[PDB]
Amino acid sequence: GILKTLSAPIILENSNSTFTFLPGGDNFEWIHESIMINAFQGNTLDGSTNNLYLRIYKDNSLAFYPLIGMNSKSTIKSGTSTLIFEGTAEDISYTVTFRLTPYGIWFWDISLSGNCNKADIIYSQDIGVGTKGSVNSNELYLAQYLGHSIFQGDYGYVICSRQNMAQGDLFPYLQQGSLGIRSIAYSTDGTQFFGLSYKKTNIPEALYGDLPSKNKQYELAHTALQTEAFSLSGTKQFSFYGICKTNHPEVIREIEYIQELEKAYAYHESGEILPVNVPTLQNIGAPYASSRWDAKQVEHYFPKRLLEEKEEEALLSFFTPEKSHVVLQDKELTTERPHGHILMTNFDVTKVPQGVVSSTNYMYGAFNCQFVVGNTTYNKLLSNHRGLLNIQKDSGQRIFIKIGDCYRQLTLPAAYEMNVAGSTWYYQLDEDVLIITSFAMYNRPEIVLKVQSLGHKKYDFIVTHQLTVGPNEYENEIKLTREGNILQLSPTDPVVTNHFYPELSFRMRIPEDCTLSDDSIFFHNNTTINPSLLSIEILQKSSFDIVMQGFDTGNVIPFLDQYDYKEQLEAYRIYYDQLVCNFKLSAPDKIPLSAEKLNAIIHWYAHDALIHFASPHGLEQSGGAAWGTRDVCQGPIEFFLTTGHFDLVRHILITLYSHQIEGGFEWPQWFMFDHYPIHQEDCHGDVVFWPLKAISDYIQATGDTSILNELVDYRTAKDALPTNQPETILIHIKRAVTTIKNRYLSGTALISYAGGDWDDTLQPANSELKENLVSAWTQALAEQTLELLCSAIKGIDHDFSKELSHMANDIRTSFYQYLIKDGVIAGFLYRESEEHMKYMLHPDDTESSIHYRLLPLTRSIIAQLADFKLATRNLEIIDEHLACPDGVRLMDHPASYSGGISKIFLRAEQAANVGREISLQYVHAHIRYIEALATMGLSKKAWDALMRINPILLTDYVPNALTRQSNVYFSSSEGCFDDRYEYAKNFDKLRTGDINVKGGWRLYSSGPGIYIRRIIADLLGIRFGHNVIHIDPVVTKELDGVTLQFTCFGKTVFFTYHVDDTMDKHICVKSNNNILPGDNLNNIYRDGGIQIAKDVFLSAAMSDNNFHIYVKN
Ligand SMILES: [Ca+2]
Repeated sequence: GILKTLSAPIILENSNSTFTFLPGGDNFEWIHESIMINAFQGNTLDGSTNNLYLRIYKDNSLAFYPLIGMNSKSTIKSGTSTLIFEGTAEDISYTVTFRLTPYGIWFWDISLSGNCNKADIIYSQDIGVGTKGSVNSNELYLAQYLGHSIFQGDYGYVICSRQNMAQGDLFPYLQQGSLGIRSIAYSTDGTQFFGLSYKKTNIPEALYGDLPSKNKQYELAHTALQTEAFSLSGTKQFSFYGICKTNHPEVIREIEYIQELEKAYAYHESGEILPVNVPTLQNIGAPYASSRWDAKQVEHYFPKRLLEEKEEEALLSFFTPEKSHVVLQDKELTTERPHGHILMTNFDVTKVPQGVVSSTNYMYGAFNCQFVVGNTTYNKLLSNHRGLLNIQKDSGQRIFIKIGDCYRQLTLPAAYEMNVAGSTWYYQLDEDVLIITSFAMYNRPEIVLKVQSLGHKKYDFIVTHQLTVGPNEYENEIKLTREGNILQLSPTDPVVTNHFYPELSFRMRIPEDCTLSDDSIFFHNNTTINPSLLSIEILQKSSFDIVMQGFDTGNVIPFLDQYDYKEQLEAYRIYYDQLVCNFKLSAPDKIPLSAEKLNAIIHWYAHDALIHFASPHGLEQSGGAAWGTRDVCQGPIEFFLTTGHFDLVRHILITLYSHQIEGGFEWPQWFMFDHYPIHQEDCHGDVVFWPLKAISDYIQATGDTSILNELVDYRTAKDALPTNQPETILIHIKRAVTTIKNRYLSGTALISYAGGDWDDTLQPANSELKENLVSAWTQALAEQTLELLCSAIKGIDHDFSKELSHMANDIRTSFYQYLIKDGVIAGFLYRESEEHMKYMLHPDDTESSIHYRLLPLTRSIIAQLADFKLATRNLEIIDEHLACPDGVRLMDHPASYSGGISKIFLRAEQAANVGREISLQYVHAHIRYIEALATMGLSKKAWDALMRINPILLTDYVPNALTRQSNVYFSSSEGCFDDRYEYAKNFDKLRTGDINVKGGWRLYSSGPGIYIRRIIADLLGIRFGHNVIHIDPVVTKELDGVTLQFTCFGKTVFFTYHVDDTMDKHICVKSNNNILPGDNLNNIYRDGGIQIAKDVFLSAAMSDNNFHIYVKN
């Protein structure tokens, strides 16, 4: 069987514009030249995100009615460039006329007829303003670069928007406004129009009041306009309009195109405008959200609760002894970003895995999005989650339940419980609880949905599935066959998947008594519209399940007879315990809260890190799939080195070196690590150092110099294919080091900035910046890396090792010679020649508002490159200029913003949204601050810094932080500033905590893996070396008497901390009162810890496994 693909049946065309609509008149794709104007495509059940609303005001009520789309119940006629909606709302007759002109200009002409005392209209339009590929790839990211300017025109507010991130080399533009009626209020973001409360009510919050008339630059670009209120006694007519320009290189300064708009407004189509049939939903009600639970209910279902978060006495979230995190309904209605989770199948932790199965889900009834096997972009069964507020609620697997006469879609539950193995939703119904579970199977490529009525009451259900079978919905036909209760789905020939994973298929085991259809069952006349919405109707059951299987290589296995969550939960618990070497902090008295938070979060961060590594995608950042070259070298390698997964790291490193690029001999920015030959051959200037640093760290930890002799291929730049001309890794390293020599600025060993550094928003805006900038951070990283490489290679290739020592010395010399003035390391040097040099991000740059950069200050400490006196100064600088209650910031003032055009840095000057790196508290960099503090032995600061970015009970620790999902990593902390100008003007509020801050994108980051390393390796001080253990704690008095359980060289040991500032020596380690012999570690800033031989350590542990660590902090 072949499932057809959805094509929008209403197609309007004019000149260079094609605007398509679904049969109810919902926007599908609005394209002008090569720019997509809407942000979200409509779907056949929800409609689209845009609308026009008529509101009617009475003495005892306010009412609101959509005039367009499938929910208006409007009749429709179309022409070649015109669409006419007709209907009535209460006693008012309306017609809406959509006109697409030849001028990249459209109109919504509204005519109202009847009698009423007071009414208004609200125009509502979600906007993308990018290429189709950019919009579909990440609407959130696109919106961050869409800068809005607000003006007063002839008819009140007009909204002009410029896309600041280049789209096919163009900077596209929109203008929206009203004609013939005043727009007296406006808004620009979805969170302002729909509100968080939508996630429960399904009603846009703005419809009960007046728009705020503020421009919020966030991630849901969404234009709304509210008309003046009016009376009707007869017929009244007015319009909204839009203008799209594909290229607007200047910044916006005023309302433009006034003459074109006037001409366009006179345009009408000559053709006949004829009726079309509108399929209508039948017995489908509004969505169903659970009622909230009270205290007794919560206590009954969750009698054992830890780390409880309460606001105004309402419980918002908590953790359980079974290592779950539970979120109550009220918390979702306060968090701007939706609570969610990623499930992933276990794999063999000695090798880089392939074919890992993953699924995503969210609290508001998205039970299974983006089901994948291996590649998270291409090897996909179910569509990706999009947006934030679940206005479009079709993606993946969704559930309708019949309540009264109507099927109603499940949305927001009373509670949502997450475990590394699965998610559970609790919906309170009238005298029953429906429990929905979505969970991963252990040792099998499967995700399981289970539905169960707690009272064993029967219901009717429809479970919908937005299939892709390939990278995207609505792109290609799908093969579907059935044998009994088993469905098999596989891609048709044109799909890219089909080419590199020709045996890829999925299977679903469905319930015995169900019926299968597409969306036809939702409609009064049974018309199929979307043929790839796979709908399963299940009648009168009190429970059922759906089991999903993924096979990238065709290794089809039978279904089990029984699918039990509890057994998977126990097996995943053990798997994660082993991953973190049975980490557990304990004390005889009450454990300190910081230890309690670590015990609660560590497996969550291990799960996040494991996803980042093996199935790369996030909640917001659903498009990943590849390894970032610098990223795999950080989060995953640091996590695995910390925990002793050395075989895994070796394989990672071999894989990584095989992706080095022939001819250039640097690495791509990112690459697929599976059979898809896809990479980004253009890279930042820091990227080349990471694989060099990582191999060195591995060699130092393990002694495994054999890796250097492995024969490994390269990849071609344009094609990403193997060259089949392998060389030893040692020679890979030599070629990479040659590229580094070639970066020297003439007469120096200063490394040119080239494509940029760690901060992806700081790409140079022109070629001269590319050649003549030097990043002090890059310079420092280069010194660190070449020294590590020197040591790693010393016993293998004497000469190469000597040359690395000299290069490192030269680089170190240039760092001290050029990049430091008045004791302050400059962020950058701009050098045309010895005669023409200037600092940036240094106090000497008196023309700039930016005088200090974090990165060089931490990197120079971590590398032990900064001498003691300089390092001390770096810390004073951080404290005075960079330290905030929500963490340390990246620079002491924001980057330039002047309407979206770049002068020095690219994305930093283009982002209209205060978020991500632009927030200046990008949590990954704060984690490196912690690594620097640990290097200096500064325990009080280091532990305080660890807690400032720990999501558990964050709002109690950082009083100006807004609450966020407590069991997942957050990537950034951003002040609640509506735009870049207010951010620059009141930046100092961040220092003092006089503005609230909120969390950024979730889960997918190097952050979790590196945080884990800070905890274990740098603070608790347990590190592994070649046949040695290093014990080097940086702990506060609070850890006195606390014990760590940790598995070392396969043996579980217990490390008890005694913190004694009066001791003679810096550290002493005892077991059964015997002092362990060892040698002192090297550290230029403080007394180092101790290195103990593996055999001595293990021999001691066999006798008595409780090691006592006496340390003077
Ligand atoms: Ca104590």
